[PDB]
Amino acid sequence: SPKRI
Amino acid sequence: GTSQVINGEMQFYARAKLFYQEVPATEEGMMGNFIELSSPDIQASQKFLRKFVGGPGRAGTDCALDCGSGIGRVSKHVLLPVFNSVELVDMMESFLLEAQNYLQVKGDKVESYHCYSLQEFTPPFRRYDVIWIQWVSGHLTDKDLLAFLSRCRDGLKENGIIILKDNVAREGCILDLSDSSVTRDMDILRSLIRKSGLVVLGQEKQDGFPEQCIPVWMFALH
Ligand SMILES: Nc1ncnc2c1ncn2[C@@H]1O[C@H](CSCC[C@H](N)C(=O)O)[C@@H](O)[C@H]1O
Repeated sequence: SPKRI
Repeated sequence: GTSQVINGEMQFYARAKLFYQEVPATEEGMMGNFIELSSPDIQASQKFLRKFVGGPGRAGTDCALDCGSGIGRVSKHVLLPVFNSVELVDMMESFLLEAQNYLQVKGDKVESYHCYSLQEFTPPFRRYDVIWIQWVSGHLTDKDLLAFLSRCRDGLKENGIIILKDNVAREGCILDLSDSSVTRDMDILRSLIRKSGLVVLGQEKQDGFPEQCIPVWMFALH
């Protein structure tokens, strides 16, 4: 998934 | 005693399985904390894919492989509208079972559901026009990613390509203990691609994502 950072 | 828990590789893979055992088999589950980014992700993938398929010297459109598919979000939204058939590979039987429901509208165009960890998977020889690898490369160790990319090259039909899409760190390689994944920097990722024997045909940074997110990149490889 996307991540922050 | 501690001989298994201190095997970092073994724990890296084991902890990732334990994470996905508790992820719902839904688009939100696939997207983690970022379901609102599925739409810009898809649009960017559509725009990138179309530059490398169709017509002279460019990849065909008969068959694609969706690696680390989960329930098949990329297959539904990106691949199936372009390819005559697709196959999925994922380590989670749970997700591949749900994929049969999620992809039902085109269920007859999903030729196989391959339940394997990628580090144990050999893409069928010269079967695919495109092999799509999204948000799973960070779940392989460097040695396993290198070897998997090399095997993927042998999964390609003439003029076929691999499309890799993932998070790319500013510097280093950064472990996320929560889902047991790493984020690689550009230099490290490009080095692994090179060492696998692949060459970069094109690349593009994902637009429309929050400034706080790790950058996301697409690469077309062969
Ligand atoms: N070592 C491994 N081998 C195969 N699949 C793996 C894996 N590690 C993680 N996965 C799978 O990688 C997926 C990450 S979630 C992203 C799913 C999909 N690529 C999408 O873009 O929507 C999950 O389905 C998970 O089960």
